[PDB]
Amino acid sequence: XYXXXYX
Amino acid sequence: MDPETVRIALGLEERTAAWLTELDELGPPAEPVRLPRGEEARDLLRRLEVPELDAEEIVAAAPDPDRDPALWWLLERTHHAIVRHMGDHRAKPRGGPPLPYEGGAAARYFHVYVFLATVPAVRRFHAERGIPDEVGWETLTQLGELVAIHRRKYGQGGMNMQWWTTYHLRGILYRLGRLQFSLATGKDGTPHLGLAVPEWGGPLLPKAYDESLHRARPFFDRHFPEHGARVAWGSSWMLDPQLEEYLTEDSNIIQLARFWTLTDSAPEPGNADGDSSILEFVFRYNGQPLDELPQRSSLERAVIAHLKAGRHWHMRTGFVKLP
Ligand SMILES: CC(C)(COP(=O)(O)OP(=O)(O)OC[C@H]1O[C@@H](n2cnc3c(N)ncnc32)[C@H](O)[C@@H]1OP(=O)(O)O)[C@@H](O)C(=O)NCCC(=O)NCCS
Ligand SMILES: *[C@@H]1O[C@H](CO)[C@@H](O)[C@H](O)[C@H]1NC(=O)CCCCCCCCC
Ligand SMILES: *[C@@H]1O[C@H](CO)[C@@H](O)[C@H](O)[C@H]1NC(C)=O
Ligand SMILES: *[C@H]1O[C@H](CO)[C@@H](O)[C@H](O)[C@@H]1O
Repeated sequence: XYXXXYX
Repeated sequence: MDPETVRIALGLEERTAAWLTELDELGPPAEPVRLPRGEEARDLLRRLEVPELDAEEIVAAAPDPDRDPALWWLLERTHHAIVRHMGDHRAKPRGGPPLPYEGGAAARYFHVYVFLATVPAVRRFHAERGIPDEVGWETLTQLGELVAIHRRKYGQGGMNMQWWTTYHLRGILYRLGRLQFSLATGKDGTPHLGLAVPEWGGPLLPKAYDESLHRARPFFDRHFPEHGARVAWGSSWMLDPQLEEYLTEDSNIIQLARFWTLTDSAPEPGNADGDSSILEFVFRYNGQPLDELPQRSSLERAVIAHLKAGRHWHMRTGFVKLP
């Protein structure tokens, strides 16, 4: 993880 | 300037080329990009709760179209790529890449300049939607928090959560007290409100949480009546029932998670995905060996102990009906 979103 | 020249000048990796092409084809914005300078900038930064140390640095390093042409090109188009989706929650949150720190303070604070340059457009959107000034400002103050987070995490000034600020800047997320709510839809297109918890504002007291929940429907039904959500949806390490092993009854997270109805399957024990989420939020983890991490709070000890035991934390997803 470590990235975010939300897609 | 051309996208390939920008890419090479800023030291951007080749994968960004597609983005840069999109931006090149999009072009500069109709309203030309304007950065606030000097005391105008200090006052705006202050209003946005950016700490004084960072604000002073942001103002000092503000880039210039002539000296920083590649950076400036990207600033205009990145601003444009955001405002073209004003009010549009169906578009993906693309804030653009972080700039390599070899470009200095202007590169480190790039997305702060994007945010600053975009404040007038989102505040116009706020007014058209009849959003109260204090709600609009309170929402945008998360910039200060995210700037402060970068410094704690990495040790110098910056703001590398630009994917997240696309929500504030498109006018699709609002802080309503302790909690934030975003215009969202599920996979089947049914409207809901996405819930998020800013770091700043103190503990998640039940009374504070409750007040925010009470504010959600009246706010969105007034200003976004076409939306019509009935339910809030959250995905978080905080919804992981495994926390009950380690946190006591006076834990705010434990008391509040009890209201939630989890909708995902019990995760595979070996799925290590939620680890990076809990590590980010509890420690602002940046690759340091687990032994060096602080152990002052019950949660800090819990995250590490669980990991040391060969076990994993999971992001869980659920909903609460809006009052
Ligand atoms: C949201 C937040 C304010 C909740 O704090 P809270 O209301 O104090 O939560 P609890 O009452 O459940 O805390 C239980 C214990 O864990 C500690 N704790 C809670 N959140 C913590 C965090 N992010 N980092 C370190 N310790 C934390 C508390 O200090 C408390 O310790 P104690 O038992 O030694 O007194 C806090 O976790 C936070 O700021 N997190 C960052 C934002 C975040 O996680 N957002 C959502 C991501 S999906
Ligand atoms: C996701 O990341 C951004 C940037 O780091 C943060 O600002 C958000 O706060 C994070 N999202 C998250 O907050 C989801 C929260 C769902 C909450 C579920 C209810 C909790 C009740 C205990
Ligand atoms: C992230 O995206 C999904 C799918 O569109 C949505 O269900 C969820 O609520 C979104 N989260 C936020 C915080 O908007
Ligand atoms: C989810 O997938 C999108 C594209 O589908 C990526 O941009 C994102 O980084 C994450 O992998």
